[PDB]
Order: sequence, then structure tokens, then C-alpha cells
Amino acid sequence: PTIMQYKRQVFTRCNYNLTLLLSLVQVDEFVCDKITPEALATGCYSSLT
Amino acid sequence: SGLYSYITNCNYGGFNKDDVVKPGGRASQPCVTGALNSPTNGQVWSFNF
Amino acid sequence: AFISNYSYYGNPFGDGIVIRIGKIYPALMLGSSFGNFSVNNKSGAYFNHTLLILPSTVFQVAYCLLQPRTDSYCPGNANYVSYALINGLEDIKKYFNLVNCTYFEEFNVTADERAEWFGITQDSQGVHLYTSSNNLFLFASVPIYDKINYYTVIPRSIWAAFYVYPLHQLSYLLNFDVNGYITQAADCGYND
Amino acid sequence: VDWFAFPYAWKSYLAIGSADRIVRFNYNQDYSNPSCRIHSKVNSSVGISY
Amino acid sequence: CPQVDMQPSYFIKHNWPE
Ligand SMILES: *[C@@H]1O[C@H](CO)[C@@H](O[C@@H]2O[C@H](CO)[C@@H](O)[C@H](O)[C@H]2NC(C)=O)[C@H](O)[C@H]1NC(C)=O
Ligand SMILES: *[C@@H]1O[C@H](CO)[C@@H](O[C@@H]2O[C@H](CO)[C@@H](O)[C@H](O)[C@H]2NC(C)=O)[C@H](O)[C@H]1NC(C)=O
Ligand SMILES: *[C@@H]1O[C@H](CO)[C@@H](O)[C@H](O)[C@H]1NC(C)=O
Ligand SMILES: *[C@@H]1O[C@H](CO)[C@@H](O)[C@H](O)[C@H]1NC(C)=O
Ligand SMILES: *[C@@H]1O[C@H](CO)[C@@H](O)[C@H](O)[C@H]1NC(C)=O
Ligand SMILES: *[C@@H]1O[C@H](CO)[C@@H](O)[C@H](O)[C@H]1NC(C)=O
Ligand SMILES: *[C@@H]1O[C@H](CO)[C@@H](O)[C@H](O)[C@H]1NC(C)=O
Ligand SMILES: *[C@@H]1O[C@H](CO)[C@@H](O)[C@H](O)[C@H]1NC(C)=O
Repeated sequence: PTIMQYKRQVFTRCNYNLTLLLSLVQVDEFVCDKITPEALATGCYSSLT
Repeated sequence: SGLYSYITNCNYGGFNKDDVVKPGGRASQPCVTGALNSPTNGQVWSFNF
Repeated sequence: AFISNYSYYGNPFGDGIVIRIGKIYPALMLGSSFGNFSVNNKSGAYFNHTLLILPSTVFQVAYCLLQPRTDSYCPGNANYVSYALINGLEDIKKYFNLVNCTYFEEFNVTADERAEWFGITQDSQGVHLYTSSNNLFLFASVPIYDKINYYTVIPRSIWAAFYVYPLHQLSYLLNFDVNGYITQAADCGYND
Repeated sequence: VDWFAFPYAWKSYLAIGSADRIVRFNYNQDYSNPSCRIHSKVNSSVGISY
Repeated sequence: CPQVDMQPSYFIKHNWPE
């Protein structure tokens, strides 16, 4: 996607695998707020966007 | 593939009011419509929506 | 059909709306831009992707781009007056061609004869559909990230009535009873 | 002092909020004591080899 | 397209505040 027309997907009622997202990419940086990648990987949410 | 771009301006009306994106939002349809028909040299294109 | 000129209105959506039903369950068209049809200059056109909520009780909910038909008495024709419903989606298809659809779901809710509430709001996670105690509860979320600015009531023929109220960022005190329902509330800024 | 060779490009893996395989199976920095993680380029003129 | 008879006046008599 472009930045002016970026994509969004909202995930509900499903099980996620964050290792799968990260194992596919080379992380340059991450900027987290009130969460860490470690926690992002294991918590339960009402939704994930 | 294709062109990757961002909006540099999107003011409107007789008061030149910047159609600014709100947190969690996106460029409005008028801004996307405009920008996609704008030149890539950063030049202001005028149109009616 | 026997209708009023509801299709000519593009009512501000604002933050969201709630609807008191009382019973034809109301059909709505919602979108980011509203104006006239280019052939007949009648108000009622929506541009780009439009959200259509058409009860028939199950809700048919679609997010499609509308391309008005040009046949006689269609929105792209000079002799056009207004579109109306009399499945709801098939009646819409008589006036508009539905293209570029990104979303379509059918919600079986299971409503009763009694008075009913329905609501629509929008935030970063999409358009949230609420339904009814008379408390509104979330029943569906629609993945629309294009801000809705206007809504239109789609005229219908078969009397019945419903009321549409705007929502605002108000502060309320909510009193919950023993069954976990809100039985009364205070709109803090209403009176002393 | 703890030390090892590590690509500068991977400094985000070797980071406080991460839990990648870099941290889980190799180096997990302790934070109970005051500390500082220094990423630096060492020239061969200093005697460093790899 | 179906023909519609649009007569907005009829829908005023059913007005009832809620
Ligand atoms: C979460 O996703 C990871 C992939 O990122 C899964 O790990 C892989 O498992 C397969 C076997 O099924 C191995 O062949 C791969 O080499 C593993 N890849 C990595 C990076 O470890 C992991 O099993 C998934 N977790 C769950 C609970 O299914
Ligand atoms: C949003 O809708 C408007 C109106 O339908 C689109 O504008 C038209 O786009 C087509 C295709 O490029 C042109 O042939 C028409 O001449 C345009 N009409 C006008 C009045 O500009 C607009 O492109 C749509 N924007 C997006 C992002 O989908
Ligand atoms: C709809 O019809 C009423 C007549 O009852 C009229 O006053 C009103 O201006 C009309 N609205 C539009 C948008 O044409
Ligand atoms: C629709 O047409 C009327 C004239 O009949 C005009 O006053 C109005 O501004 C037009 N609406 C739009 C959105 O162009
Ligand atoms: C629908 O989307 C396709 C691209 O997927 C585009 O070529 C076409 O012009 C669009 N039509 C409308 C009405 O937006
Ligand atoms: C609605 O009911 C139909 C038929 O029983 C079923 O196929 C469909 O999956 C149901 N949808 C929902 C959202 O319950
Ligand atoms: C709620 O409060 C009432 C008193 O107003 C009491 O009689 C009732 O048992 C309470 N119910 C619960 C679930 O606490
Ligand atoms: C790096 O080491 C090389 C080889 O010893 C030496 O020629 C060079 O001057 C050193 N450069 C720096 C920046 O120390």
C-alpha cells in the first residue's frame, strides 16, 4: 500500500501468531506505546488492528 | 509496483482550509481523488469535488 | 410505491445515530460524500463506496460502489423521481448497478414484535451496528475505514414509523439494575 | 562487561521490549543493576579480529 | 425502474413526537 492509501485490517474472533509476522521480516526499528513486542505476542485482546 | 505517493497539501474552500487527517483516520475521498490526478512534481492541482 | 422525499436528504452522520423502531425495520444508505445525480439534478447521489443496510428479520449489509442505471425512471435518467424498496438488495439493484463491492454479510438477529432499538457508530475499527430491556448492544462490525459523513433513509412501500436521533459526546450517569441492564440514566447537562 | 560481535542493523532485536530468538536463546540483558549497552565499530588497528 | 408516487404531504399527518 501507499501511505496516502494505506491498508487496514481488523482481526476479531481468531488466534494470532506474531512470530509468524516477525519471522518474515527484518525489523529495522519498533516504537511501542503501553505495550512491548514481547507482550504483543501473548496477550488477549477485544480486537487487533 | 505502481507509483508510491503521499499528499503534501489538500486545502479547500474559499478559506483554504487544510483537510487534515484525524488520529486513526485517513485522507478523505476528495484528497485521494485530487492527489491521484495531481502531477508528481509537487504542483498544486485544482478541481471540484 | 407511495413515498416521501427521504432519498433527497443526506443527513449529517456526526458521531453516530440511534433509531427507535415503532414496524417496518428501516433501510439506510450511508457514505462519505453526498450530492446530485448528473442527469436530472435530483439530490440523493452518493459517491465512491456506500454502505447499505437493508433489513428483510435479517440485515443485508453491503459496502459497494453505486453506478445508477439510465433506464426510464432510474437515477441516471431525466424522468427520475426517487428510488424505493417494496430481498431489499434486489430492489436496490433495479435502480443502481452494484460494483467494486468489498463487503457483504447477512446478520440473522432474531427480533420480536415488541419495540426495538438500532444504532450505528463509527471508529477506527469500522462501523458498529447495535441492537436491543431497551439497551443497545453490539451485534456486528463492518470493516469500513472511510469516514461516514451522511446517511439517507431509503423510502419504502408495502403504515409504520421510526425515529432517528443523533449521538453526541455527552457525559452520562448510568444506573444498572440487578439483571445488569441500564434502567435509568442522567444526561448530566440536561437540567439542574 | 559483556561483549560479542553483533550487526548494528540488528540492534532492534537486541532491545528492551523484544523477545526474539536473539534474546530468548542467546543474550538476555539484566536490568536489576544499572547498565549501558554500547553499540560500536571497532577498527582492526586496535587488534580486534573476527 | 419501478414507478413511484412521491407525495410528502401525506407523511406529515402521521407525525407524533417521541
Ligand atoms: C507460530 O509461527 C511459527 C512460524 O513463524 C511456527 O514455527 C515454525 O514451525 C514449523 C513446524 O510446523 C518449523 O518447520 C519452522 O521452522 C518454525 N519457524 C520458526 C520461526 O520457528 C510456530 O510453530 C507457530 N506457533 C504455533 C502455536 O503454531
Ligand atoms: C470517488 O468518486 C468520484 C465521483 O464518482 C470519482 O471521480 C470520477 O473518477 C472517474 C474515474 O477516474 C472519472 O472518469 C470521472 O470523470 C471522475 N468524476 C469527477 C466528478 O471527478 C473519484 O475518482 C473517486 N475516488 C476514489 C479514490 O475512488
Ligand atoms: C421534501 O418535501 C417537503 C414537503 O413536505 C419540503 O418542504 C422539503 O423542502 C423537501 N425536501 C427536499 C430535500 O427537497
Ligand atoms: C443540486 O441542484 C440544486 C439546484 O436544483 C443546487 O442548488 C444544489 O447546490 C445542487 N447540489 C449539489 C451537491 O451540487
Ligand atoms: C473499481 O476498481 C477497479 C480496480 O480494482 C477500477 O479499475 C475501476 O475503475 C473501479 N470502478 C469504480 C466505479 O470505482
Ligand atoms: C443465517 O442463517 C442462515 C440459514 O440458517 C445461515 O446459513 C447463515 O450462516 C446465518 N448467518 C448468521 C450470521 O447467523
Ligand atoms: C440490588 O440492590 C437492592 C436494594 O436496592 C437489593 O434488594 C438487591 O438484592 C441487590 N441485588 C444484587 C444482585 O446485589
Ligand atoms: C583502521 O585500521 C587500518 C589497518 O590497520 C589502518 O590502516 C587505518 O588507519 C585504521 N583506521 C581508523 C579509522 O582507525
